[PDB]
Amino acid sequence: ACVFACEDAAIIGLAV
Amino acid sequence: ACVFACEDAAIIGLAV
Amino acid sequence: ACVFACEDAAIIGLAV
Amino acid sequence: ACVFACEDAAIIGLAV
Amino acid sequence: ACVFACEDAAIIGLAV
Amino acid sequence: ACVFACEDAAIIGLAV
Repeated sequence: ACVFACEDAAIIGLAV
Repeated sequence: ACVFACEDAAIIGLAV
Repeated sequence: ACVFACEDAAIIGLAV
Repeated sequence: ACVFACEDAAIIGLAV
Repeated sequence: ACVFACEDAAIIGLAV
Repeated sequence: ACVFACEDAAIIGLAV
């Protein structure tokens, strides 16, 4: 998968 | 939203 | 093109 | 840049 | 969200 | 994998 820097405010790494 | 790294040149971050 | 961070395990930058 | 098809509901092409 | 044309062989639309 | 639409120019499909 890929990792993107997304929000949650709070920016983290998210694996998709 | 997420931050992507794309060239428009120059490579930059772009929210989505 | 955009740079993705994806799994190939090794995680590499992908020129898309 | 890449063209994404995302929801804004309306679905539009996004120039990223 | 966004819709991408991904595999499943069998190519369909996938909402992310 | 997924097909993305990006310009490299010319806009083309690219597997990932």
